[PDB]
Amino acid sequence: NLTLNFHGVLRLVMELSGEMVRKCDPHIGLLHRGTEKLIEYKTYLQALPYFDRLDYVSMMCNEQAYSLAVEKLLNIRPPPRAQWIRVLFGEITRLLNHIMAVTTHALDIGAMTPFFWMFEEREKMFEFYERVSGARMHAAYVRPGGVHQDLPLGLMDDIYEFSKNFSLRIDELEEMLTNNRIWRNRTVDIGIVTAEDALNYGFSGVMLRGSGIQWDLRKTQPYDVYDQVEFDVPIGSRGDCYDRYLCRVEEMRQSIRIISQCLNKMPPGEIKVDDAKVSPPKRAEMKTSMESLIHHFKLYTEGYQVPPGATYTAIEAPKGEFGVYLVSDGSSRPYRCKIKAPGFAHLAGLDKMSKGHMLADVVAIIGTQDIVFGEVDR
Amino acid sequence: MFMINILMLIIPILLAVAFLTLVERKVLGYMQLRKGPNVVGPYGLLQPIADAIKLFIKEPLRPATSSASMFILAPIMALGLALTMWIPLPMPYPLINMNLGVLFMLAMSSLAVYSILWSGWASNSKYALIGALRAVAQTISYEVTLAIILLSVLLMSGSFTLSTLITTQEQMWLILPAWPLAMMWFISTLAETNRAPFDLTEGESELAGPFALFFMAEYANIIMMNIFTAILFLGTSHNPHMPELYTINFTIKSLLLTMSFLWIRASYPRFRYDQLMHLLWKNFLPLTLALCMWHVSLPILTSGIPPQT
Amino acid sequence: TYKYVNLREPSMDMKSVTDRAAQTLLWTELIRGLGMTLSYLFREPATINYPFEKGPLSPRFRGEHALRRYPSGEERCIACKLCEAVCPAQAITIEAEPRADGSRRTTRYDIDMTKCIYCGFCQEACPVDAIVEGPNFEFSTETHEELLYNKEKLLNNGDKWEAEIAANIQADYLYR
Amino acid sequence: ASATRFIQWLRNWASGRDLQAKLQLRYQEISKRTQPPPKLPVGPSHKLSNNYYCTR
Amino acid sequence: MWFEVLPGIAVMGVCLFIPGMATARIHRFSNGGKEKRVAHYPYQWYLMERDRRVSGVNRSYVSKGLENI
Amino acid sequence: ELLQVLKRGLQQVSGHGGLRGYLRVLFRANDVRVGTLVGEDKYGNKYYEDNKQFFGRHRWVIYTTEMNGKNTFWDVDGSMVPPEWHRWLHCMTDDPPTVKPPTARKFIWTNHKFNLSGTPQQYVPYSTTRKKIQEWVPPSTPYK
Amino acid sequence: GEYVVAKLDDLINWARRSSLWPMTFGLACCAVEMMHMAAPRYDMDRFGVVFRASPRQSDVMIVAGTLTNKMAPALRKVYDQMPEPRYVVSMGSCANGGGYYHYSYSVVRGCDRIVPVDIYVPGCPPTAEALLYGILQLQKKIKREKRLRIWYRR
Ligand SMILES: CCCCCCCCCCCCCCCCCC(=O)OC[C@H](COP(=O)(O)OCCN)OC(=O)CCCCCCCCCCCCCCCCC
Ligand SMILES: CCCCCCCCCCCCO[C@@H]1O[C@H](CO)[C@@H](O[C@H]2O[C@H](CO)[C@@H](O)[C@H](O)[C@H]2O)[C@H](O)[C@H]1O
Ligand code: SF4
Ligand code: SF4
Ligand code: SF4
Repeated sequence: NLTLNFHGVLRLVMELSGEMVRKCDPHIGLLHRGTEKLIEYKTYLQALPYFDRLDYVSMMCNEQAYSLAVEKLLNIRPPPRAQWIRVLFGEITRLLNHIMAVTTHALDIGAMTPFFWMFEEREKMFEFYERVSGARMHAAYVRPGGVHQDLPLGLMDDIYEFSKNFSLRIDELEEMLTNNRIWRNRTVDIGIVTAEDALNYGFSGVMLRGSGIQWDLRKTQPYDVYDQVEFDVPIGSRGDCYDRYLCRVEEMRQSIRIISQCLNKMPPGEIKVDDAKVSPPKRAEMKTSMESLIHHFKLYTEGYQVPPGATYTAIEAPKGEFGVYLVSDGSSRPYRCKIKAPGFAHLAGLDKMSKGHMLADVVAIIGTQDIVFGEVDR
Repeated sequence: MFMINILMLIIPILLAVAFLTLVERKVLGYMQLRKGPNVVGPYGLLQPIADAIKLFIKEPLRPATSSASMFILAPIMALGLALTMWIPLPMPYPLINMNLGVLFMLAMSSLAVYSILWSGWASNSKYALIGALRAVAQTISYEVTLAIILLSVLLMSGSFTLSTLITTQEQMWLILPAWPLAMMWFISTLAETNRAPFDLTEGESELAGPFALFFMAEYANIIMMNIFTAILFLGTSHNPHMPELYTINFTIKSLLLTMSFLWIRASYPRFRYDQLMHLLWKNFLPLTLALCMWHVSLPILTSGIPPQT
Repeated sequence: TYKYVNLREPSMDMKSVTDRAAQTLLWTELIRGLGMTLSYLFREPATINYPFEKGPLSPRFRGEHALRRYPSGEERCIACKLCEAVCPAQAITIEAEPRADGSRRTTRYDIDMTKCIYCGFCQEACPVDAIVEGPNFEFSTETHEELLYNKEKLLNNGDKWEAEIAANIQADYLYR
Repeated sequence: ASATRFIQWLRNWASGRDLQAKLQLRYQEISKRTQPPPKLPVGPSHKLSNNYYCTR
Repeated sequence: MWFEVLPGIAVMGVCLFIPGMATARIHRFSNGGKEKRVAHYPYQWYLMERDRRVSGVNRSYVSKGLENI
Repeated sequence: ELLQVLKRGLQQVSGHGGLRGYLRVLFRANDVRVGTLVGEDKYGNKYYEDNKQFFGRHRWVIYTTEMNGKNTFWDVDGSMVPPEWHRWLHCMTDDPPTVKPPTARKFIWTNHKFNLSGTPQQYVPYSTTRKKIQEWVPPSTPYK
Repeated sequence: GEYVVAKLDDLINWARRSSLWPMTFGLACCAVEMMHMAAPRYDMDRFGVVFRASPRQSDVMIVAGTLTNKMAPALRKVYDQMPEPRYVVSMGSCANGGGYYHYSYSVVRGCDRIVPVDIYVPGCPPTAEALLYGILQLQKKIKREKRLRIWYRR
């Protein structure tokens, strides 16, 4: 038993017998930054930017999950236009994540070219982030109550122009990998997980669907306007790395299908709840109306109070079920905020999934779980 | 006059290797929708010089080596052997005209594995020695097919003289009667030089002056394999009164084969170690043995046995 | 609604079996992959010639901070400390007193740019458009201390960048 | 968009796709970087009567 | 554009062209403007040694025709 | 078209005013494209556009060789772009300052400065507030 | 004797800044923007900056993300193993001074407590262009070195 001591940074303590992996012991905490404790010293608005920085590949999806939880405790709802923007940018965020997941998974096992092609596509999607929020990544754009600002004029046309060509970029990626015998040798029958083991080990997202489980929170527990768009849920059959890769590629195509509907069905109206005890008033109103200035002053200093209570809220994030257990004590700062990161349970399953495989397969299995250590360590 | 001739081989080889590093970075760049080096000199033409100077004035960090003698031997062996592989190459005239030139090249390349072995012994580390032993096991395995494929081809040539391959391909390239062997020959060179998708020393390890010398040796070998592939399978017609016409056509084929190494590196993922061993022992070797049998029989049954000389 | 990504039975007739045999022995899918990277070789690259060319940005871009003035030259900041209260990173430190003319003005206005998360919450909170994130993003330094901005530094940034900052605010204030 | 006809044919054939119809580089199809000013709508609570906060 | 890769390819091409061109030219210069004699077998070596004696100047590449008859 | 491609390459030498001007932009900017001169700022930077080029390469600047007393023939820096052209160069707007000049203010810097880090002009932080506790000063006349 | 030394500094300075091989500590978010600077739009390789190099061949360490207390000893170990000349670029607020986690019990308040830093790139994250500006600034810093001039005045 040869012992070896070695997204973020990971420490793998492994035991090998020849080529085989007897035990994988992930040692994490290398990016633990006490986010959950820091949030207890923030107002609800001040805590929002911490959620950009968990799964820092799916920023607005994390924002959405936190906003929905706070909206639930506030007993308000965001306006319909904000909900459509949140689904629109939620799916753009899904594309950002699967590009990162699929091409870096490919790059880690030597297939480096698709990374460069598809990161030019990510670069254009960062522009959409920056045009609505002024930041390429940590937008802090989706907030409890809706979104911070309305889409700039001309943005939806440019998203249409981008989406019209994307599936061809997916086709090119498939031409590199899908039928490649070398790619299939690295993924087929690697890291098989049974449907029953997947549920008991706490897996979610593609880690469940690759094994045939028919589960997607956007279909079964829909949020915002996901019940108003049409899409299919990709389902695997072998529960291995290859089927999960195919599930991710097909999910990108379905995201384009959703994005197309969001662009066409985008309604008019306001974009944050018309309730100035939760969402700040417009700047022009703040500068003319006494009530607006008082509410602006209080929302940016004390923040809004949230009725006491606890909620577990979850979304189908690109990496799987992402949730928060959010406890309010009635004040304007959360009492406790436990973040449920899907990668946490997935990485805990690495030892189980690596059994009977070789050292290089551990690289494929970590890649097929889509691990970002910002969400794993928090 | 001969010492002039030696230098007209050695110095250009090292120059070609230097600028292969530029060509590799730019070809890979453009296949990746980017440009690669284009700032350091016009079109990056000074990038190899900057890299070479930078490497040679870098701090030479020697960890506690187990054997000082073997720490110096391995790069000297690697570079000296790489340069030696070129002296029988007919371009169209060899520097040394060897009766058994093909065997000499076979004999010399089989010693190239010692520099891997000695560098693991010199690394003073258990994990580096283990990585070196995996590389050796890969290298010697693909030596098996290369030697058998080479023998199969020479049954059509009739000689171990490299310049006879030119005569053999006067009417037609050997790739036509022997493309199944050319296919496995070409893949074998990639795995032999530990090139992608067989770059497992880099892949497995991922999970100054002396470094540069090992790199130059490796890249000198990559060009030489592809020169050898061009002579073996894409023979250039030689006109004795205009030998430079051979050299130009010869050079173009060699450059194109060398860039196909680059093209391949940009296109595929990496093999698993056991998977590239299976590729050799369970796929190439069975088929090379059958084709060796076939190529022994074919000249006899067609009445196409080549002349001894 | 769902679909199967990989639920197919290969045809076992002789023509289909020979097609798979030809692919295995003649490496056809691998040759097809080489066609794709070859096609990219002859595509115009996506690289821009930085710093002679720049990546596109919008008026909302959150960059280096700056303190602004009214057209008269009076400071806009009135030391309300709303920016300091909202700052998620506690990157703002403010002190104030009545100025010699009786005006409500700051005597300290520091932003620790290495605490700051460039979230833009301060420019949303400001009631008078005094603190903004400007369009500059090329201000890296050789020392840590150079990134601990005091009021003088921030006012100079305002005087340095106001021409662009005023134009950007003009383009986006109707969205605020 | 400036590739010669021979090069366009070569890369289309090598990829097996008509790449010119879906270029990954952007040209004039994108929206102007100066836009007319917006006039954003107001929400349902922007009313002068029948709008007491205790009802919403 | 892709043709900006050619300069580096051109430098490599010229570098790989020099050894073959130089070897050929050095052979002609050293062998009276002819190809270097190839002697792989004893018969060829014997003729070359005979030619060196016949030349009268101890050079195998200096030929003698019917003017010595 | 192989001939037409070479003609355009030759036209770029003429477009940059001869071989010397062609080689100067090649070695300063690693790019020999000829564009339309949009304008020039007071520091000597020149601004070009070519809308046949793809988004991102359709606008560029050729930096001056001398700015605020610094030799910038080889040492160009992104911070050398003054704010009024910065908006146009980064495509925050479509209007160059020649067409839509910035609003004039008396306190706006007349002279732009580039990044001064690592020079004697670098910023050095300090506390901008005055001393808070005043010490008692003993009398200067003895009377113990 | 003095003209020669100045020219030899220029040569070695040119070679080192023209051939800057980075080791990236992709610790967190900022590593994503580093990947974008490698991606085609910016293509750091076109400046002579190789996409990835092992520490033993590295000239510059880019600290791209939050440095936790748990990770600090490992980051110092990698830095000590770099052959010289070696430079450190601190990228983003976390590495600069702790950023948004500055008050955390588990976070190093700036990577310059562990290693000497040559360049600080502000932002959360800095844009890929902002990182590239930082890298070019480091190149200018190397260009100002006068190692042989100081050596011969010793
Ligand atoms: C008339 C009677 C005549 C008698 C003689 C008749 C013989 C002719 C018919 C037989 C033809 C034999 C073909 C020889 C090529 C070798 C075939 C081969 O071994 O491929 C199979 C190998 C493994 O295939 P796999 O699908 O993974 O699994 C099968 C094993 N269980 O798969 C591989 O090897 C994959 C290749 C790995 C390398 C990938 C990287 C490069 C690929 C592109 C290279 C382009 C081609 C290069 C050409 C070079 C030219 C110099
Ligand atoms: C191939 C042709 C090259 C022609 C150019 C010839 C120029 C000769 C002058 C070389 C100058 C080398 O410059 C010097 O290199 C060594 C690396 O070995 C660096 O490193 C050295 O200095 C540091 C301290 O400064 C030491 O801790 C370190 O152990 C030591 O190796 C120096 O930081 C650098 O100042
Ligand atoms: S941008 Fe955010 S973190 Fe930075 S000073 Fe403003 S409010 Fe604070
Ligand atoms: S900058 Fe604005 S928010 Fe901050 S103290 Fe001054 S006036 Fe108040
Ligand atoms: S500086 Fe900002 S973007 Fe970078 S790692 Fe820290 S939180 Fe993430």
